[PDB]
Amino acid sequence: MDQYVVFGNPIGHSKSPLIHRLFAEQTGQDLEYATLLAPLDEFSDCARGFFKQGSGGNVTVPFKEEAFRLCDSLTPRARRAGAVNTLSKLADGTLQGDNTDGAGLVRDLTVNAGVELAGKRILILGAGGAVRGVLEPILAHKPQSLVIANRTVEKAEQLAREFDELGPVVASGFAWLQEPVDVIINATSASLAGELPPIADSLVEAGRTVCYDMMYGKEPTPFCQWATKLGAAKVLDGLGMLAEQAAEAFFIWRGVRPDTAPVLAELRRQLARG
Repeated sequence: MDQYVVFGNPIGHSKSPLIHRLFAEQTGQDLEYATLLAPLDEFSDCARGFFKQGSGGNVTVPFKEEAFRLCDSLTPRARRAGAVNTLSKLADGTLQGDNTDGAGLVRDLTVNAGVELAGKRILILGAGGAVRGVLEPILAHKPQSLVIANRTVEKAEQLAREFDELGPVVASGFAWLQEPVDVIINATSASLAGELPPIADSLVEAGRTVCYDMMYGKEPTPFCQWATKLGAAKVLDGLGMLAEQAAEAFFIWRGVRPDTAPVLAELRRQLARG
């Protein structure tokens, strides 16, 4: 039977085994999915050990960059992302890395939440691997503009440089942002601890601007609270992205697309329990 894991640390409370087990039941796939705790400094060793017999695995933060360096081959979107969240063993025994995070984000935004991206003004906050992993699929939807803003503008400038040829992406310091936009995407890890950037209230036009946090928790994130208080038209966290990036990985592995809606329904029911 084919074996899959989620690599992580800590990984005890992972939702991924439930998610992929439900996918597998839905789509009649004969596989097992478990957690694999990797010591924070021994990820590559753990992955090599697993892939002696294993078929694939998801890779969680903080291991996505190391996974990018470990792979024998990379998909084009993983190459552009500089980060791998999905590992697959090929028939010749080599290890291939993909990145489904961007696909998951844009699918959740456009299909699940019905948010239009084409012709719109998009702002993304941050400039790490989280941003690099989603720029390409956002630009593929042909926005009017995609602004990257970050604490240190040089990191944003470097990202804009890498994706310049793919669309109207530009970097900006926060001091220049004031006009409302259509969509604000938060990609800053530090924001969970309250380090929000110095963004103006005016970026949110009440009843128009959509705010999407790539982060999620049981409770609304600081960014989500900020957006809600300003009357954003829709306020979302990263739960749908989690489900959709997983579904995309499942498809990469198995060649069938599972239905995420009843899986998200179960995840939300469990969150409601609290």
